[PDB]
Amino acid sequence: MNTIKTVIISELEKNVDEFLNSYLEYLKYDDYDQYCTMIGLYDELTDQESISQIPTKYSIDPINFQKFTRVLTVAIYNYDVNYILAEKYKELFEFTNMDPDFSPKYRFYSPIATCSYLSQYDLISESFQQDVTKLFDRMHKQQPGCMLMNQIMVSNLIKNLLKNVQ
Amino acid sequence: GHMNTIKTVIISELEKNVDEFLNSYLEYLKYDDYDQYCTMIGLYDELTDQESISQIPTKYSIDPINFQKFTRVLTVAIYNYDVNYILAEKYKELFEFTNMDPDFSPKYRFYSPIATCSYLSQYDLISESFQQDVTKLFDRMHKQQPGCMLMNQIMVSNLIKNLLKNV
Amino acid sequence: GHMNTIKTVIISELEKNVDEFLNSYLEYLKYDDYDQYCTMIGLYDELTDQESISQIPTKYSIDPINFQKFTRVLTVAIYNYDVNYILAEKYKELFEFTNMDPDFSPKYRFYSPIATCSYLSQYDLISESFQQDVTKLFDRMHKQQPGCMLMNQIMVSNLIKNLLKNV
Amino acid sequence: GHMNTIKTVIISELEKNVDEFLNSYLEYLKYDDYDQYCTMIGLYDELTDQESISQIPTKYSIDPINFQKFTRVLTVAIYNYDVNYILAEKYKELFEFTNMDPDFSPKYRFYSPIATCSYLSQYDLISESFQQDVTKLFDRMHKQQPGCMLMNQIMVSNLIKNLLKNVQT
Ligand SMILES: [Zn+2]
Repeated sequence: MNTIKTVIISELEKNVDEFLNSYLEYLKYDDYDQYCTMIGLYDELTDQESISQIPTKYSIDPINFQKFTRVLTVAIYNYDVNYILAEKYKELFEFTNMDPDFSPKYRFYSPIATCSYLSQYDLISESFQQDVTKLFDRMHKQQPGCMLMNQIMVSNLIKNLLKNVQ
Repeated sequence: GHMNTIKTVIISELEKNVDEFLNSYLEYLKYDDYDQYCTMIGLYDELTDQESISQIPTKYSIDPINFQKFTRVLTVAIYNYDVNYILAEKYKELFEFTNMDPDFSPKYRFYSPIATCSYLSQYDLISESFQQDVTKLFDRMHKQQPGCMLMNQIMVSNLIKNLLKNV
Repeated sequence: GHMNTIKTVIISELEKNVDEFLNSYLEYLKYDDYDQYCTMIGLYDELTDQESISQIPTKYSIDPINFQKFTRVLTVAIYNYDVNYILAEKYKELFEFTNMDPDFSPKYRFYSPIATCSYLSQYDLISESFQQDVTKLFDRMHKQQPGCMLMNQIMVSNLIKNLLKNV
Repeated sequence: GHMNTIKTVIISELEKNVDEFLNSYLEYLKYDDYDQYCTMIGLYDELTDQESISQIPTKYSIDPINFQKFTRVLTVAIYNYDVNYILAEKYKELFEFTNMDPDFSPKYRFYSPIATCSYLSQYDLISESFQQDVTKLFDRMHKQQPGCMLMNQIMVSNLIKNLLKNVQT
């Protein structure tokens, strides 16, 4: 609402919403309804207190809250620029035990394609970090050249805009 | 925090992409055409008043048909990177000279400069129906473009709109 | 003797394209002019000495001014397909018969024979200023040519030029 | 010089266009993918036997996925510049490695390297149907090409074919 960084964050979160909406295709019944409730709330998941209160405040099962946070971390990985989203959700990474400094060498993949591959991984696996690392690597090897250049153009343009304090 | 420097910051960023666009079309030019075009790349942000537009070709020894062709390549570049017509507003005197449509804005923008110039090299830049050719150009690029790229092209265009409105 | 084979075959191939240029110009001739030009297309490789050149009208029963018009059109075709002046040096005496510049070479060559003959149709072939008309002809086609075509024309010229190096 | 030297002169000239073709695709690569591809541009003329094809990636630290993608871009370049299959014959062991069709030949050749690489950047280089993608690639460029460009591409191919008539191989 205020600065360039806050507006960029809100715009990146709009794309995080679309990423999370793409995963909804693979959820059903009550898990679908709890996940939808989480999409409209995750920007509160910035401190350990709020992280522990909202699953019970909004009646979300601990397993569904666990699975949502892991899909949210992959979304953050896909849309982050200069770790501004990883820093904002600093305490979310401490809750889900995932690397806050990981960043794939290419970002802004298709949310439909990314969730299509993510749908066949065990979200709460102890090896989920390396599963995410292999997921972006596979999409990198698969991606045509024109798409990758578009992806680095998006990241570079946002990086240049963030350098503008004056 | 607000003011108008966000619009200035965005314009400088969009003009960096205009630079790469203009450099990409250099691949289709040799000899004097290449030399004159390179001179215009360093001068195009001065094409904001009718006096400069008049003096540039004779002052820098630019063939008038090469000046006309450059302003048309530059216009296609503006079409490809403009958001909320801020570039068209800044270069409103350029549109007054070229007589190109200042309200034209393609369905999707921020196409690859190499891909766009490859299509643009197929057209007669001094055609009297060049405006219709530009419309065909952006339509052809949209009908071939995968949805994954069009996604990000909308994303950047919406991000810049958000930055401009909400400072 | 492979380098002389390369130069001989390349000269023969360029003349094949001169033939197709001359065949395209037949569409602008009617009735008797058609017949004599068809003949001259088959014998222009004999126009290498002033003796032969002067004997052509009497030997082949060709109108003297239809021959001189043919030599002018042939000169334009040589300009359009020459590389390293191998055609200009072979037909050097023809350039002395027509008094056309054997050192002239346009910035780009290998234009369309259909497009070239269409513009050439507007010129008087035996005008004394036909050399300046030819300069306008190639300069006009350069100005109207899309960038992708010009890059294909220079690609063709560079490849043949590189094959001829060290001859 | 013997007539068969004409073949060597032509191959040397066609590989110059292969170099420009390979340098054009560099626009669609960044970081270490760009670096490994650059190293391969200066080594592809050694990919004429299976033992060299096997050892070049290890000796120069090229990742198998990048080596495979390089050989597929090299194959499209060979398709775009070959005449009388002289390049496909010289690099027949490359076609053995890539499993690409050594007998494929587009309707026209000598398309612009910038335009072709722009089309090529839209495709998955390691797709199982890449051969079908290549066929469609050249067919798309054919149907969009203006006739005067095509006729110059015919003229160059015909000139090289006539030169090769003097070669008994
Ligand atoms: Zn020899």
